[PDB]
Amino acid sequence: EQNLYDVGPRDSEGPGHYIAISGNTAAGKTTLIETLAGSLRAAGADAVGVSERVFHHRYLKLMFSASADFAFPIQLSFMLERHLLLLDNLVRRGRTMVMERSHLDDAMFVREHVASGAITAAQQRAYTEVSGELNARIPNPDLIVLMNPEPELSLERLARAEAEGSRPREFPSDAAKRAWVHRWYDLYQELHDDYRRRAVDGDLRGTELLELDAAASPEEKIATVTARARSLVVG
Amino acid sequence: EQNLYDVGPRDSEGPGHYIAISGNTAAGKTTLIETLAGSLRAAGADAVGVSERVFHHRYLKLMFSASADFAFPIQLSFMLERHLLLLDNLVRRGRTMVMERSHLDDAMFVREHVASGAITAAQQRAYTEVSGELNARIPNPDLIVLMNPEPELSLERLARAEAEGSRPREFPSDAAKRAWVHRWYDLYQELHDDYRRRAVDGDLRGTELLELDAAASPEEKIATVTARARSLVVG
Ligand SMILES: Nc1ccn([C@@H]2S[C@H](CO)[C@@H](O)[C@H]2O)c(=O)n1
Ligand SMILES: Nc1ccn([C@@H]2S[C@H](CO)[C@@H](O)[C@H]2O)c(=O)n1
Repeated sequence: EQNLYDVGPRDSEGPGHYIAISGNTAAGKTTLIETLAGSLRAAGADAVGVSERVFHHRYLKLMFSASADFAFPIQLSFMLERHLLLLDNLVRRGRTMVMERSHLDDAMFVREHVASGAITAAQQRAYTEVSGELNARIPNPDLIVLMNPEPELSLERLARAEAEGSRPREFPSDAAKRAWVHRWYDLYQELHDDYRRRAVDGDLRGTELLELDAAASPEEKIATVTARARSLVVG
Repeated sequence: EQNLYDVGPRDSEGPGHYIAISGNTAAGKTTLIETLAGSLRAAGADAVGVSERVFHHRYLKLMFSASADFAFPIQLSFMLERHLLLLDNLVRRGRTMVMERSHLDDAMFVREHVASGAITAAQQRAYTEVSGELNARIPNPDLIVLMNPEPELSLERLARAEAEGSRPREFPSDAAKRAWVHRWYDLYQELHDDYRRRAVDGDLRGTELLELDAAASPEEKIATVTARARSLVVG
């Protein structure tokens, strides 16, 4: 439907535009992603919204129920599938991608599993060497939107989704779900501090970093993001 | 149908049995794989035959039409998807797997792309470090069957399959198809010499290496492989 896996020739030169949300969106931001992509299509871009549920491996549950065995290959899978989707749609085909998560944020999830002992130091070093080669072939996002919901909100949304059958219970216990969500939130607070430095005198000079007002209603929030993304659409 | 992606608990201890074909099966060996798996099910094993067409990424054609960009991530994908399939079905769930290709043979296909310049030396080093960590978690196959068809036969089978629509044209030209098939055949002749040494005083002590009589009819060939695989089935 979104033609994400078309190996035919480009039907346009250069890469498209790359917009990414960054935060602990453990319950997803699918309405925001899809609405934003739709607003870019209205402006005339070939725009696709890509939630993480496009990248979840069929074995996803095992990264949380059998972490010592599956967290390393499943983390490799997130990185790799995201890489290939961007390399084809954004770079090769010049499309506009609105991502729930950029290629810059996957390493944080490896760091979590390393601190728990599910991924070894040697596995992490191998991941880092492949990640460095892959990320060197993908442009930085053009617009990064920092949105880290608080863990209690993430968990309330997840609990409702699991109860209503709209997503499977992917964790092995209620406590494990809460603990991963809190660990990711804590890491994302540090990651976002890093982003504010990166954007000013690190490798994200050249990227627009957008921070929201957490007290702003949702409606002021999509409107703010939409305005900045529409600056990129070339008719 | 084959329940390859079941994240539920094991329904059996220890890993299952691991049988692999090794050779330039560019047109596939799907009848042999499926027949052999069926013979092991008859003997009472939970056996699955896995052809490479289970692992072909949706972007497969780009590794041959845009090799300089896609050969590295697509090779990572072959390794990773094969790893996860084995880690779940063979190791975690103790099933018996009859593979068209084992995890030991993927590195040869990276070597091909390195010699053509499609994969850089630095990309290959990163691949090798991840491959070493992944392969350390997968048992050696128990029975390896050397079958390297000659390139003219591979190409005759491929040409017929493409003409009849039973598989897409995955190469960008007739000449590129012939050249990859010949490069793989040549590498496999060297790989099979290596196997004969590995099995006797390298890391495949402990594995049964089966070599066929290339002059033997197909029927003597499935019968020979079936006899040796059935030595492994525990009722
Ligand atoms: N590299 C990654 C990216 C995402 N996730 C999980 S997958 C699930 C998305 O629906 C949600 O739990 C994310 O936090 C992950 O574990 N590792
Ligand atoms: N690591 C690998 C494994 C397999 N193949 C190709 S994929 C196709 C199978 O139908 C056939 O062409 C194989 O030779 C590959 O390129 N790299």
